[PDB]
Amino acid sequence: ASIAQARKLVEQLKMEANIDRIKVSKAAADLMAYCEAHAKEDPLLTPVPASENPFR
Amino acid sequence: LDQLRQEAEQLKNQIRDARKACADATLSQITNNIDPVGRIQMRTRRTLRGHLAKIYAMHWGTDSRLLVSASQDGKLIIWDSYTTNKVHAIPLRSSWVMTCAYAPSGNYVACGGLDNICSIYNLKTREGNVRVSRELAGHTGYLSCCRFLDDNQIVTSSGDTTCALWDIETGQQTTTFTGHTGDVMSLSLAPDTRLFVSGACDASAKLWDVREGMCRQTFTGHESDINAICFFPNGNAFATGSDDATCRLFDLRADQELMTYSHDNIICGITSVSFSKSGRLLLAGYDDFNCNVWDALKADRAGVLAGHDNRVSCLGVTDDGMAVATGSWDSFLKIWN
Amino acid sequence: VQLQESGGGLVQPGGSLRLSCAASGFTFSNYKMNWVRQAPGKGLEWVSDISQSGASISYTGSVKGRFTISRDNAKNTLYLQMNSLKPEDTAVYYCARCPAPFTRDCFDVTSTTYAYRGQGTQVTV
Amino acid sequence: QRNEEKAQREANKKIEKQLQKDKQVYRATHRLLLLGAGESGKNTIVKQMRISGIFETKFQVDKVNFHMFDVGAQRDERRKWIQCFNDVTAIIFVVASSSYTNRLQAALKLFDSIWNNKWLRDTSVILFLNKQDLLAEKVLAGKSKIEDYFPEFARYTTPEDATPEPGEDPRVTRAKYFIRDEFLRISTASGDGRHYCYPHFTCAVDTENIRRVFNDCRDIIQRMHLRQYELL
Amino acid sequence: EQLLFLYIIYTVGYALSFSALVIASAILLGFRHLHCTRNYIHLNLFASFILRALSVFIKDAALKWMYSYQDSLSCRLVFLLMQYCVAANYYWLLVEGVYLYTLLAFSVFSEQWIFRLYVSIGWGVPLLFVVPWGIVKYLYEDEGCWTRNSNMNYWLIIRLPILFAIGVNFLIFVRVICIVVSKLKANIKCRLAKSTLTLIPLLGTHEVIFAFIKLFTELSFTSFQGLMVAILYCFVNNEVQLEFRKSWERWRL
Repeated sequence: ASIAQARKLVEQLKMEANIDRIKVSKAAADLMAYCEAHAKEDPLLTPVPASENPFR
Repeated sequence: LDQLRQEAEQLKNQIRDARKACADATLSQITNNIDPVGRIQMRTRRTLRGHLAKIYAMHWGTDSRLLVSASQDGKLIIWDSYTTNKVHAIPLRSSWVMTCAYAPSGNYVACGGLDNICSIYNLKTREGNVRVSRELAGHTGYLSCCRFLDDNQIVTSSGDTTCALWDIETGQQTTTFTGHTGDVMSLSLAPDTRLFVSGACDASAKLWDVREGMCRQTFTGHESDINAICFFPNGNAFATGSDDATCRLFDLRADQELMTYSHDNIICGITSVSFSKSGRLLLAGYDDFNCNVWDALKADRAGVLAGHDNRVSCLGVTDDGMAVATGSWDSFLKIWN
Repeated sequence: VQLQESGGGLVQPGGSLRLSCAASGFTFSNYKMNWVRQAPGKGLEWVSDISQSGASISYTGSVKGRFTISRDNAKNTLYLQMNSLKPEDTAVYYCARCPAPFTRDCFDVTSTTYAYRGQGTQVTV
Repeated sequence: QRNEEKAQREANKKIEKQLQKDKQVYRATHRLLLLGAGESGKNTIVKQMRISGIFETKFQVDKVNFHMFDVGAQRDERRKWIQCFNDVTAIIFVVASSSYTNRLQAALKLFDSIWNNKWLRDTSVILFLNKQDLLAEKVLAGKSKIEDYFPEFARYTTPEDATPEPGEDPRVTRAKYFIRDEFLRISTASGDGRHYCYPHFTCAVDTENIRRVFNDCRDIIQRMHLRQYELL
Repeated sequence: EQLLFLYIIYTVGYALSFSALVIASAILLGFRHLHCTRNYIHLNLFASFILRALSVFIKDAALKWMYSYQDSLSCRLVFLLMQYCVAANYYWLLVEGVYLYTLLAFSVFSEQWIFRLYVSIGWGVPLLFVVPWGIVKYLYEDEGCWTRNSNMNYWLIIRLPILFAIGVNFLIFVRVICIVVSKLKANIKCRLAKSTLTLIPLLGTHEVIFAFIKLFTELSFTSFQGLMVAILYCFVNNEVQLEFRKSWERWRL
């Protein structure tokens, strides 16, 4: 029924409306911090010596 | 019934206003001072041959050594990337395979496609011959993806607008996720397996709770379908690709888009996405036969892994971050370092 | 993505009326455009479409020479013009859009559950 | 480690000796997709050749392996699951001429959408028109009224190449040929010789339906080969 | 002066054909993408041209050195080698023709087995009459570097099979052109003319057409046949051009 679908849509929108949110700048800072912390633990980010990479 | 429409549109306006209120600064502005990563000129280091037709999906292994690939000639091949030697060959019943997965315990591999069915194979059979273990049925449309949680739980997405969770031991469904107006084309378990996000063919990506069988949020901002998705390594964000030739990043807490990757010369659609181990890079496959590495914190392109003669249809990265891999409709894989 | 029709109403046979489609959420120029309507007891049927710049047009045969299709990319709006309406014109008119930009093909527009298709507006004769 | 390496080499040798055998069978088989509207008599054709999300039918013409896949249990959103068939020999496309709200316009738009698709600018397409007798009945009784849904059917002139079957009413032949040219007005724009369209007329229970597709597959393969040599 | 001018013509012709063939073979072997049975047969043809050019240059070099060994067996062996090179080249042109005819015959075929059979019929078969000719000449006319033509009963052995192969190539040319004309008609003069010109160098049907001026045409053109085969199927080919464009675009990074 169209009424049932509309009611479900309204209920879902209401449920999503009551959602905790945080400042976007906080998310950007968190991502930057994570990227900086592991900046030295990704060979693709910085090539490793040929003795280490098994695909020499 | 109209009053329901007015209520829905008012709720949409409220959510949009809340998202705007939570929007004070952009990711680029916050990361406007970070150093550029420079030119990333990778180079092939292997090449695996043996697939007769186009490779449509591949998955890694938890040890970062083995991997499994699927082609539309009806074939699953498990390569040892170090020595490039075929370990197993499996003749599929349904030649139209559209996905594949590698169990975390390295004992099982699953696949599915236009037959609606998901099949489970056992790698460590007593006799050593790989045979079908359990067949999961219950969807009413091609299966667009699948992933493992453990040796007993498997989560699957389909072209019927519903994601389903299964108990492999019994073969019965345990949950059913619903709410997408379009086909779901991918999904990706969270690092801790608490949540999983799927993007569908309506420009909307929906975040779920794996236990309660309910929805949690809904992200929009794309102009067309969404073909790829993946969690950022920390689990607090994810990115996707759409046919509008753009890639975007959405933060779960922010409930809104953080940044968009686009360039004028790019007028084709993305088909795959993946992050690096450190989360400072972002790859993506285009139908122009070129991959591309986007600086996540700068949105500027940092390289290109040219070398495929046809559409890039899959991609992957090892857990340890040693070796990328890619398949393509040319029927060849390529390991990149 | 949003497609909201407006400008409908009631008109006696042989009259005239203009339909205005207001769109937002995407760059209008890059996308083809369509008009589709559904009548009681029948599934959706196609009517007309217009190219990106309007250089190419086409109509369903039964409507040829009666209506007119025009798009104002500068105002991201679409138009349909009504003249000499017969009794069979009673139906709702959906303002549609193709899935992918820059492409010549257009799939699924007349589908039962197309995603980028407005709610439609009613014209009665 | 030497023994393990030798065992791995032996396993790889066996796997490759099996894959070489497999490569010899996948090259001697043709993959054909069998499209067709719901009320197009599509299944009647399949029932003739034979005598879940996909139904597979295998047959052979003059010791040539054919692979025909029938779609089913899929939603009517085609623009994604259709790309899987960009590597097929030819996509059969059954239609009903008596379709003329009016399914014929829908078939026209769908065929145009297939034709102008990027992943399929190299996938040839066959064309059938499977409601010929129904069209003849609808035009004989005066119920055709094709002019109403097409402002240019009474001003059409029969082509000089008509080779009518016995007992064909000139009006019937003119109409049935008029239906064909509507689609061929599309299959001759932006063609560029990379892929082609093969119009035909056939009843739903015609035995020759296998022969026509066999011959068209032969022609497609020959044309592709000659285009590899730059002979065309 | 006629002999001098004929020499001047076909020496330069063979030199240019060899210079084009070396580059064509290098390009074909370079890109791994182009590896397919057709390109393997083409490469074998290129090798045959290279060997023929080398042999016809060694003949000139030996004549220059002796006129700047006659009684020795080495001269006879060199002559035999030249004859073998010629026969092998003609049969490899026949191989090209037969492969095209088989591909347009629309029949199933085992890839590896058929390729080995083609390699055998290409390089091996010429030994089945060259060796008989050599043994007969050694037994009965072992003198004058085997360059004399005392009896035609010994010349016919070499002569006939080449005529057979060229006739077969002419038949294949006829069939291919007939089918191309049918395809053109089913869906024109300039197109058929171009499609008929490009197919002569590969199949080498020119011999039947022609067989001072006669020598001029046969010598002048054939020395240039190698060059044209390289251009049509290595350089002007659309696949090779687009491969070059893509490779250059990649190297621009």
